Amino acid sequence: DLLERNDIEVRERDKYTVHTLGKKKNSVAVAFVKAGKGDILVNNVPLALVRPEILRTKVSEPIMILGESLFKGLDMNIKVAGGGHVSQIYAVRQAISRGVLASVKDEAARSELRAKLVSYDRQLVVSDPRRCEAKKFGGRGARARRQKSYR
Amino acid sequence: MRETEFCTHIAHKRECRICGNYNSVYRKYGLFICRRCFKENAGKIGFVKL
Amino acid sequence: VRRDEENVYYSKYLNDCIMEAELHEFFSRELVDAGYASCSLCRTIDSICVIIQCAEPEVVMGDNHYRLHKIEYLLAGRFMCDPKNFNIWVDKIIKRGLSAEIMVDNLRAKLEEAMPIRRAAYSIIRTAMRAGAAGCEVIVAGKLRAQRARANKFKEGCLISTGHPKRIFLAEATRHIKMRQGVIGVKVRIYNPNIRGAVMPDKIEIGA
Amino acid sequence: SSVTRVPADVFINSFAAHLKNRGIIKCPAFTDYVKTGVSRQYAPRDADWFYIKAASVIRHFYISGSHSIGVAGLARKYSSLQKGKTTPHHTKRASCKVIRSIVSQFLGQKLLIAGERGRHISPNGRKMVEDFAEGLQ
Amino acid sequence: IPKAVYKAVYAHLYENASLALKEYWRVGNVPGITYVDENGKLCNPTYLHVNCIMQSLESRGVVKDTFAWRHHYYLLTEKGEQFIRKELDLTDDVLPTP
Amino acid sequence: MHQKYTIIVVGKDLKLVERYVKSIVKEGRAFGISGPCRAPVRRLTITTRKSPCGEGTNTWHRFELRMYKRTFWVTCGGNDISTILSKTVVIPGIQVTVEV
RNA sequence: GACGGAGGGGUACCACCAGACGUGGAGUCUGCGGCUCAAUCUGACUCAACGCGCGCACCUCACCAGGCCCGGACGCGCGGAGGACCGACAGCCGGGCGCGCUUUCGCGAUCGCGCGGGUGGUGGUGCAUGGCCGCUCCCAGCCCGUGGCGCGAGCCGUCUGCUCCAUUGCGACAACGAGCGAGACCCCGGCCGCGGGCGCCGCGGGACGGCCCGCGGCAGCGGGAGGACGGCGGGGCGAUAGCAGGUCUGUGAUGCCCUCAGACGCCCUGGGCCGCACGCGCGCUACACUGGCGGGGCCAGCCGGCGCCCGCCAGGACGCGCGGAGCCCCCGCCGUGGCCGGGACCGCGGGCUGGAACGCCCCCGCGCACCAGGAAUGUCUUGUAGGCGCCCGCCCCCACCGCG
Repeated sequence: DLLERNDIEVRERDKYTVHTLGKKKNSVAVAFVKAGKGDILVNNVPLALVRPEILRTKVSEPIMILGESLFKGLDMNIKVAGGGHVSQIYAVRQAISRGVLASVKDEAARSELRAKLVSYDRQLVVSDPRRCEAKKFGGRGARARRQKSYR
Repeated sequence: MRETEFCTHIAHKRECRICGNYNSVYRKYGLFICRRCFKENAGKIGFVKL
Repeated sequence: VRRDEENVYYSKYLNDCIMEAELHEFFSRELVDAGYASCSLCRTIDSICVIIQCAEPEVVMGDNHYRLHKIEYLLAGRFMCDPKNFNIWVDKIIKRGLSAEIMVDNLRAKLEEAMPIRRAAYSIIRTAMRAGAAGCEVIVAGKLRAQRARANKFKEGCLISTGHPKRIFLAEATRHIKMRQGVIGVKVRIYNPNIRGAVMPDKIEIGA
Repeated sequence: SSVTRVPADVFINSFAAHLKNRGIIKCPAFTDYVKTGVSRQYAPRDADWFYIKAASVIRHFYISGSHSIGVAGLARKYSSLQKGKTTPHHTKRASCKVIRSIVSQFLGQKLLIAGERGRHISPNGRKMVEDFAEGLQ
Repeated sequence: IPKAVYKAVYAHLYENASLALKEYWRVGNVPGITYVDENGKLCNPTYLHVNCIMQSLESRGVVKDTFAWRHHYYLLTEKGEQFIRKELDLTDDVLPTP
Repeated sequence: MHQKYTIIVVGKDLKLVERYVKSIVKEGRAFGISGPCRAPVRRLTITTRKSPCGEGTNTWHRFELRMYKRTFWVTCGGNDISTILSKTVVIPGIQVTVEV
């Protein structure tokens, strides 16, 4: 689950042109993109059917802003490990956006496509830096501290 | 006789190497060093800070 | 890919580390006259090599190297290893003044010779300064000829106090010299900016 | 593949009716009045729960494929918190016997085959699971 | 306390020129010292017995001990080497192996 | 003959272990010695109260012994690798072990 | 120097604004005082005592009621190898142990005694001490050489200007050059290369208030950007001078006093430390519907074994080489009722661990307060608070604790 070398272990070859990584809150998604019919699969499951039923629109959000026709013609195999459900829904939208953009690459269309995503939602194509802080002695919380009995 | 009244086993008698103290053996990695005894000998074991 | 977690090898390395620290203490106790500073184990395949950094090798060697021979078999017996396979190689350490552990030993002897605390401390300071320490500090604490406890610190030159460089550039040695009235603990701190291996982070060498 | 295309819950409920209709498993009816998991307190109120658990356990063994997961591992998949104590609640594994009974029926049925360590789904059972999945689609 | 146990301690002292001892309770008696009983197999002298003999030798000064990490570290003295030679019926020709 | 001999280097200090790695790779490079397989670091940790007594706000000293282990794969004659062990630079306090 | 209910500057969620989330109320867990005791071993009491001195059936364990020896070395005067000493069967006493007694067989200086001298002691005195830590101080301050000023104590440097997280800088200046602390450093994290790879793990880069615009001799300041990352990201280290802070019960650290074979040595059995009219400090679980209860989905990380069969679980047997959360989401149900909220108590019973329960686990009962907590008070600014799991430390078993 922790950044293990298990990219090809799920699927052997299959001409996966790209192997993007999207990471949010200790959750990493390796997304493999090849020419397809517009199918996207996450954890060997249809992308539309995702566990947080409320957050199932967040996963499909990059497809909507970029356009279905641009997405059509791509097949993506995404494997998410680490982290938790909401971060895994944030990681896959980031992985999908980065991987679809990789097909355009250094093109002027990519610069527009990166800007198009960055305008609807910035950090959709940019990793979120926030990470958990450590517990410090004298407090149950990272910054919280024990109640002072006297004074 | 004397032997039957001498060190009969009731439980393990475990001591910190260097201190001979039963309290706080700290055998987390089989290092039976006292909590206080360990701080004097940590550099020698090579244990280091951040 | 599949790995068993027994990894007994990590335990083996750790047990030797604890053994090295049992050696450090035993070397300091019996070989105080020798001027022993530090110990390490080569721990070769089947054989034990201990290299001891020490002020004088001959005193540790002994007539016909007999003293070393007894020590090699005492350690071999204690650590349940082949007698004689254990070999200690004593290394004279040059720049004796820089090695704090030799200097607490010298100061402790002077204090037991009843040298005045200022006289004994100043003698240790000059030897370290001649060996090139940028700063030498000796602190003597306890009941100095009084029933009340003082803490006279004698220091000369520049000595750093905090930071990771304290680990690299400061040799801090602690002794517990025993006097009739009561224990007098002495700390000798010696700081060398030029230790060859590393440079002071703060110092900027600049150029012409 | 197939069992994924149909939502997991819409497959398990339909498969529960299928595994009661085809006569697969056959509830022990001695475990019918028992509560799965030391963790819970009031026992299943479904009354067809054995069939839901049976269809869920085959669906797990199908997605496991050659992983060949054990019965204790399946019990840790039905682990919940033991709530109702002043001491803070912690996760507690499900009853091993219930799952052991379910896996035993599948081995006799040959829906699941025995393997080194834990048992895994047999090809004959996989055929039933995927045809049902595609049929729901 | 048996005389043969005393003999083995002296025999170990010429053989190793030293001895290491630990605590009062017996863990395999003292591992590393062995004597043979006439109708007995190779046997270990008890930690209690070895402690008594070596301490008696130490007061006279047969051995000098340093205590580190819960272990005595006896080293044979010159006076002790003379004593061990009389004890084992040895001569000035014999020198301790180390 | 031709067996596989597993060398494992266990060292507390990273720079010391990296030096052993350089010598082992260099001596066996001709013998097809494998590149270093770095083990997940064993960050054995003891956290103890700084005070001998219980007085003061409880403070904690966080001590971490990191052990770095490199596994080496060489397939060749046994006699050569026995000599290869002598050839590689000896680092004091660092251990090597060969398992067939 | 210290203090000021003196002035002027600052500065901090250990301080407040603005908000959050609590304690105090209750039931429990667990310390502390008081009480009772055979003993309830003690340390310490504002911050800087009170889940603190790293998990008390025995051991720990220092306390109480019985008991057992030497583990009193060594050296001298004396005695002594056919008896210095030392062992015991059976009964008898004694929880008990030739422990002793009756008794009548063993053994061999393993030496006895007196004296001198030890070896010990969780025994005292932390206000005799070392060492270590806590606190002043989440401070930014401390100081030297040479010169100047005063009889001097003591000043100047070391600044009543500005700036900064900060003697952090700049502009000055009877001061002129330094040093320590601050910064740098170190560990970690996030991002990008390169090399390796049983396993993600080795070596480097990147960010500097650099750019842009305003404002500022300046030091900087406010924005705008680009950029994983923006202006102390979180930790480690920690000046100077002290405290008569704490630890002699961590220590072959230790002065001195006590003890020192009817032992304060070291063990052995039993019992306490865990009692409890009560007062108080951490915590924990609740007071419900944003909830409880049933199935189903299923998600980690410090870091990490499993299978099969039986048992209601708890747990067991027999094997082998391995492996993973709650919350939340989804569908039902109860439905404002101290109710199915809550789970305190208490009666059988089933397990476990150990030598032994009084320890723990579990099954059917049983169904306490509490319907939101007065006067007070505490912690906290982003992956933070809070909610929610999980691991480890000590450990036979055991966490409402600590550290992660």
